[PDB]
This record gives sequence, C-alpha cells and structure tokens, in this order.
Amino acid sequence: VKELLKYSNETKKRNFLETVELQVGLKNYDPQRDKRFSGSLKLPNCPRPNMSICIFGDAFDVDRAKSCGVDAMSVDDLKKLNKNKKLIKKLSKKYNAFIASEVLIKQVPRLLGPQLSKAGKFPTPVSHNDDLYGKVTDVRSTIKFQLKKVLCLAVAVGNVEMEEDVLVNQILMSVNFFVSLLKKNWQNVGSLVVKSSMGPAFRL
Amino acid sequence: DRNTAAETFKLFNKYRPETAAEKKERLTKEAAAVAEGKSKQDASPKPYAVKYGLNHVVALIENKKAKLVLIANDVDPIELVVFLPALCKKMGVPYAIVKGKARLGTLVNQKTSAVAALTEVRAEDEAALAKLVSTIDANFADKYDEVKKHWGGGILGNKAQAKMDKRAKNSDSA
Amino acid sequence: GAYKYLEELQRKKQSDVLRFLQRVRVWEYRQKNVIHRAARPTRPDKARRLGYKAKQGFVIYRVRVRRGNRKRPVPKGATYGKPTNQGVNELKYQRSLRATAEERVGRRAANLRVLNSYWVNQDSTYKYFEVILVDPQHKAIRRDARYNWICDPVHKHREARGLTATGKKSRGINKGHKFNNTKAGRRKTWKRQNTLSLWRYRK
RNA sequence: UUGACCUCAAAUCAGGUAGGAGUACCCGCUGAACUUAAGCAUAUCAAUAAGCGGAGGAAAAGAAACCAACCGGGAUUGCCUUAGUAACGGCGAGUGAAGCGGCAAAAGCUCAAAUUUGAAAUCUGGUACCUUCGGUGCCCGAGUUGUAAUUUGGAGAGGGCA
RNA sequence: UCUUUGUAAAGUGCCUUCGAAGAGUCGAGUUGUUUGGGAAUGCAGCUCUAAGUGGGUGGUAAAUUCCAUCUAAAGCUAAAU
RNA sequence: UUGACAUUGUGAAGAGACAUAGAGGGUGUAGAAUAAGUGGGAGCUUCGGCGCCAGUGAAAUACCACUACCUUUAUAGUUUCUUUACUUAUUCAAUGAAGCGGAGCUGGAAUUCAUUUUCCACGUUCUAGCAUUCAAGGUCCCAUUCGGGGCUGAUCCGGGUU
Repeated sequence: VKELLKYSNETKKRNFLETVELQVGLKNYDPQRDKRFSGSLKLPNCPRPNMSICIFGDAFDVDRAKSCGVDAMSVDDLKKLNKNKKLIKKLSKKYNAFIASEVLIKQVPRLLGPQLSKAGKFPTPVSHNDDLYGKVTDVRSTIKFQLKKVLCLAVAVGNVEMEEDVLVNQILMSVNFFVSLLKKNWQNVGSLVVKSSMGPAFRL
Repeated sequence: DRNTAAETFKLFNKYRPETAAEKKERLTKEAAAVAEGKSKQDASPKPYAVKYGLNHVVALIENKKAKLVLIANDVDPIELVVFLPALCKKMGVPYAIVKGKARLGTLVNQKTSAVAALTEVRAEDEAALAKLVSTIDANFADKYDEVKKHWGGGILGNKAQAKMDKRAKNSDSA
Repeated sequence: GAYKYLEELQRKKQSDVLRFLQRVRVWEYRQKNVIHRAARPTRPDKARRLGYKAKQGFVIYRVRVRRGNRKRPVPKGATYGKPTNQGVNELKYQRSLRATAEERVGRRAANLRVLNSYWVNQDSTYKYFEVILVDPQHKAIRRDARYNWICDPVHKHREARGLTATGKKSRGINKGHKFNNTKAGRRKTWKRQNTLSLWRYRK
C-alpha cells in the first residue's frame, strides 16, 4: 500500500531543508527494449500543477496570434527569427500550431537539444490556444522513456498537502500501464523508487 | 548436560502419570462418590501428570499450551522428530534434547516415550520451572540460528586423521 | 498429530536431510539380507495410511528387488521364430517390481497375508520396499471386524493373483473408457466377446 | 557395579500356520509356431496353445479421479442391442470396442489424516472358575514411534439455543 | 418365555468457527509391449518430478481463455454370471 | 565397444554473476570545467564556497538520486574445465579377521649453535634336534591344605582385521 510510506503524502515534508518549491519524482521500473516506438509514448494532463516556471515562445500566425494577449506567458510571431537561432535561451518549453510547418526546420540546432522544441512526441504543436492554456501553465508531468529501463517524471510538490495530491499519483499510474505496448513484461509496477529532490527515497 | 538433566528428572520424578494400582484406587473412590455423593468426576482431584505421546505433544505445541518439551536424541526414523525443534522455535515453546529415550520411558513407566511435555505444574516449583526454562533457553532456543547454519560431520577415522596431520605438518610447515 | 509433518517431509525427497537419510538407509539395507524382517516401519505416515495398526500380528518385511529389464530366456538370443518376436534385451515385463517384492515375501512367510507395500528406497542397482503383511491366524486380527476380512479364505495370496493396490494397478483395473482392454479383468472381457453366443430360437 | 532401551538371535520353548492333489470354469505372469495373406518379413493365427503362480463355490469386478453434453445419467456383472459400425491394417489379408435404450439382479460402505489428555479407557497370552464355538476375575506382556470410542467427501467436527 | 440390560446410545431444526481427505505417487520424455485407441489405449523398464479454489478426464498435437463432471495414488461387500 | 543420465558424495586450482556497498574508473567540439544519460530545480550551509542567471554545446552543475559503464569479493554458495588430495559409497584380495595406526622407551647414526632441531633400529643364521598345560621368576592377597586369585614378566592410547 502507498499509505504507510509517503509516496505523495504529508510524511516527507520536513526531510528536505530547502524552503523552495521542491518537486517529487516517480520512477517506473520494467525491462523494455532499445527501440524507439516501444514504451509509453504519451503525456496526459496532470490534474494538480507541478508548480514550475515556464514561458512559451508562441510563434503563431494570423488566426492564432490573438489569444495570447489574455492568458499566456509571452507573445511572439514568425518575424522574430534572428533571436531564437543564435543567442537567446530564456525559455522552458514552447507551443506551436499546424498553420506554420515551414519555420520548424530553422530552429533545430539550438532548441531540439535541451527540450525547448518539438520533434514528434509531446503535444507542443497543438492548434487550440483558447482552452489548452489552462493545462500548460498548470505544469504537467514529463513521460519520456530512456534507453534501457528508467522513466523519470514529476508528479507534484512535497510541501503541497495530501488533499490535492491524492488523485495525482493514481491517475499517473493508469497512463504508464494501460496505453503501454505488449513488449513489456509482467508486473509493470515492480519497483517505484520515489524521491523528491533532497530527502531519502521512499519506495512501495 | 548432567546437571540440568538432574534437575529436570527431579522435577519429573515429582510428576509421573497414574499407574494401574493408583487408577484402581481412584476408581474405587469415584465409585463410592458417584454412588453416594453423585459428583460427576468432581470428587476426584485435578491431575497434574506429564503430557506424553508424540501426536499428543505435537498437538499441544500447535495449540500453544505446552510449557516445556523434552525431545529424545533418537529413533532412526528421525523424520518423527526433526520437525520438533522447528515447531518449538516457531511457537516459542522451550525445548531440550535429552540423551536417551529410555529415561523418558522410566519417568512415564514405558519402554520408550520419545517426547515429554509439561503443560501443568503445581505451585510448588514455579521458580524451579522458570530456572530450568532459563537454562534450556540459554542452551537451545537462543542458539537456534547458529546451529541452523552449521554443517556437522566430516570427522575422519583416527588412522586417516593422524595421516592427514602428519602430511599437513610435513607439506606446509617443518 | 504429526503424521502430516512426516507426510510433508517424506514428500520432499531430494533436500539435504532426506538425501542424507536415504544414503544412510540405502547402505543400511544393502548390508543386510535380501528379504529380512523390519521391526518397525521407516515410514509410519505411509504405513499407517495403508492399514498398519501397530499391534500384534502386523509384521513389516523389507525387500531388495533387482532393477532393470527382463532379459528374455531361450538361450543365446536365438528365439527360433519370426523376426518380430526376436527381442532379448528390451523386453519390459508387465508386472511391477513392487509386485515381485510382495510376491517374494509372500512366498517366504506363507502363513501370513499381504496387505500393501510402499517404496522406501532406490539406488541404481535395486529397489527397496517394505511390505506390510498381516498374520491372519493371530487372534487379535481374527476379532475386531475391521480386520477379519483377511481371515476369509478367498484372500489367500492377494499378492500373487494381483489383488493389492499395485496388483489392481498392474492388471489395468479402473473405471473408464480408457480401460477397455480390462475394466472387469482382461481375459473375461476377452472371452465374453469372442464367445459366439447362440440361442434356442435363432435370431 | 547394578539396572533398563533398541537391534539381532537360540531352543525336541508354549501354541499355531503354510507346502501337496484336483484344476471343468476363475485371477495373473509368461508365451509360440504351423496357418491366412494365393510368395513373405509388418500383420493374421493370438494378447491363443504348451509352461508357471494362486483361489473359491463361484473367482474377479464393485459404490465412481465413470459416462456424458442432454431436460443430464449414476456401484459392479450378465443377456438383447449398438455392430461387423467408429477405428485400426504392406488401408492388403483381415482385425474390432464403448456410451446410451430394454431386461434379469439390485446393497451398501470402511480406514489414514483432528489431544480422550480430569485419565489407554484397547488387545494377545497364562492362571482359577463357569450358564466352557465363549464369559468373568487376577497376573505378567504388546502398546502411547500410538491401541479404543468419535468422522470419511453423500458429509462431518467444535461451541450455543429450543 | 427370563432378564430391562440405560440416568447409556441413536436420530433430526437454527447460528457461528471450521472442514484436515492417500508422492517416486500423479504426470512428462524416451524405449518395449498391447489395443479398435489413430502426435501415443493400457501396462512396464529407466530418466526427471509436482500441486494445492489443486488434480484427472471431456479420444486429432500445442498456446491462450472459459465451461462441464469427477475425486485418484488405501480397504470390505451376497445376487444376476 | 563407445557416449549420455543414475549409484555419485566431499576438499584443492581456473572463467562466467549474482545475494551484499563501496572506494574509484570511463578525455570527439564548444562551454569557470573529464556533463556515461536522465529527473527535480532557484537555492543551501553559522560563514566561506558553489549555484540560479550569463555563455555554450547534441547534452547546465550547487543538492539528493536511478540506470549504466571498467576494476576492487573483504564476507556464502551455484556452475564446464585441472587431477590433485580425499574414506564412508562401490569393486577386488587374503586370513580359523594375530599384532594395524599414533606415541614413548632403551641403544645408535647424527650436529649440537641451547636442548635436542631430526632419522634409523627397538630379543633367533655353520647343524633335517627341541619349543604346548591361562609361564617360569618377581610382587600383592586369600586365611594357609593339598591350593586359588591380582599385577608385571609381554609399554600405553584409538576398538577402522589387513
């Protein structure tokens, strides 16, 4: 049971001495392959926010560069091109659309590396900018499968009480388990080494 | 050892089961009592004999009611008795491995007995019972994991042992 | 009781305790005679559930049978016939070795009657059994109606005619569609269907 | 040094008991070949004859680790039938069952595995007596490495109530 | 017809705790044999060796998922023949 | 005749990897800087110091961790190869299972580098005689009868016949 240990709860709140927003990280454990189409390639909505700071480089076009002046972080265009290829790195993740698919071949050498752009896996080029902005400023998780076997993500914050963080670790267990390929083994919940950023590790 | 077995067999000389003549005596007494006072086996006193019999003693250990259990160091169908140290360790009952099942027979008036068990005791020797429990748990129950991990056997005959001693003395040292 | 515990010990036969005991006992029996008296069972859990009551008349014998294939006689392999029936080495003898053990102790102690038998041991060269013979003329067996059925003289030599637990096996007797060579014995159901049954008024 | 226990023994020890004959049927093992295939090697004769072991007035089987697939049936044996079918087979020669349906007969159960533990209560033998195919008493022995009562898969055990 | 053997035994309603049930066996590989039994009907040798809402069987092998019916590895029993 | 499995176990070498953590190792550009990769992340420690930021590259760190990558096994076993060292299995052989193993004693080779560090012997050779009475002697007893007992003569220890 996840109730005797902390795993999202009140029990690990004074173990870390930093009084800053320190977030919890859950690792799923199951042997997989080395190929790239296997694994759980999906990033759902995280219901309670991760409480992270992120600014969006919305390089939009005619029909979509108007809904950024109400509920967004930064308002950009496609004309500002000589900045995001050479020098500036003041961003966490961007957000684009399908209307401009010819500007994507330009911002490859600087933003594809540290996860500031999109290749094929995360829902970054989503067209709707009037409803999906109540889901990305409330920072989601990050489901990204690595080479052999580790799955490092982020659920919530340790200083947040166990009332908001009670259906967040449970909805996240139902994403890396059911949409997964039939290339995984038995007991997809075998080991869950869960440590936030500073304290000890609490496992199931 | 000889001393703890001496104290244990003093305590069991105090506690022997009823023989045939004593049974005939209590049969005459309760035959008078039921015919006259109509006491339903209650004019007789409550017994305090040793418990014995292997299914008897194993069932008493399973039901957590045995105070002390003596175990023999014997019969070659040892499948009878190798699970008694593990039962007595699992169920916390102290257990001692007394030498020879024949002394167990003489304290119970049989030829052999192969087990012995106290569940009751009169109030005379509670302290002696606790002292024997302490001594036996110093000898057996606390030392269970140590003897559990070690392999006995491998002792050679003295001729080949002396030959090995000469060879290991003259091939390694001078 | 404790026969559940002996039962579960006797099931695990290749752990270090039972292979030690099996090696001591295999030496212990390989230095005694071929058929010799066992004063007490070595498997009271198995002996008691076959019908052992430890009282007077029940005797336990212990018996070494040789272990392998029945090499056919008719000497030097010349079998004098069709080359179908020409095997000598690979013929494999419809009776069990458990039946030869019971039958040999029934030929030795012939005043007694055999109840069952059980395995105790096997090495490469031999199988070792204990046989649980009953003495029928002993007055403890003749009374107490659970055990007087061995007194009835239709049970002379249960071990020879195939009547024990293993004789009723080696004869192929059960119920079932799989047992149609023999369900009621083989030869009766042979002769019952190679009979050309006729009647008075020919149908 | 005395006294037990286990194990193995020795007696023209006390008392028992098996061997053999017959073998028509019955239970097992073992086990051919002539013969048929128009030759003959698998096959068939045949899971037979000869040999062997063991019983009884019957033996064996027998209360389902069964048949079924239905609306389910219900120990075993035997007869009428299924059936000269399904299947096997140099798919040649030949070999060859079962379930249901009808009938005769119909009969059911017993042990191991639960400490009786306010009580081995059980049993063989020897003795003395008798209403002496046995009963009672007493006495050594077997026996708790377990003898009796209680229950056996269909039920049943332990408490509680009327 | 002489004992009345017995404050003994048996039987059934309701609730609860329970509910033990047979391993060199079951089974499988291969070989010999037999069968009508055909990727194997049964027995037997040897090699491996179990399980507990388990195990057998449901006659074309195997994997996966249900269903059905049964309880083995211990023993007694007249009549129909 | 050969190979595989069983009877058939146990010690001593050599490679594959796990229970169990740790020191450390792992240098193509750029970037305070050897970032095998990832996650959290703007701050922690009394302070210092680093870190956010800046800049860089495919990868941004202070701080806590997971997978991994090359050694180190210190603790306990599993494997095929080495044949070595085993007695208890197994196999042979002999004797009316007679002296086996270890130790000591006297001599003596032996040289002492402190005192013996070692090793051998430890009742018979001119002769076709003889060898037996629990053994004479020495020593302790009995209650002195005629006799008998005990130790030694013939070293102890272990019960594995060799």
